[PDB]
Order: sequence, then structure tokens, then C-alpha cells
Amino acid sequence: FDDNRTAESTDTNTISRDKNTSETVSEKTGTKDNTFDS
Amino acid sequence: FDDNRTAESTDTNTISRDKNTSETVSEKTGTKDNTFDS
Repeated sequence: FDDNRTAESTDTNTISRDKNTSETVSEKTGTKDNTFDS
Repeated sequence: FDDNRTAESTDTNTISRDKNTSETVSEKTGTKDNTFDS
């Protein structure tokens, strides 16, 4: 959540709002095999 | 999801909402062989 309020005087008041929401999901699987012979 | 609402006075209200979706699929594959002699 972020809000900003700007105003100037010598009267052109400016107000802004914005919504940032995000989610990420990730599933990682692996498999490693090895054989040795001495 | 993120929504932005803003207005100014002295109205010109502005509404802008965004949607973004991503999906990355990765494939890993490898092979490593080695020999030793002494």
C-alpha cells in the first residue's frame, strides 16, 4: 500500500492511489543417479 | 492485482486496475561420466 499527496501554492491539489498485490507459487522436483566402479 | 485511484482539486478522477499472470516451465537434464587410472 502506498499513498502520496502533493500540493503547490503561489491550488492544483493532486492525490494519487495505487494497489500492488502479487503472489507466486513454484514447485521444483529433481532426480539424480550415479554409479561407481573401482 | 494492483488498483490505482487518484483525483485532484483546486476533479478528474482516474481509475486504473491491472492484471498480470505468468507461468514458466523448466526442464533440467544432464549426464556426467568420468574415468580414473593410477
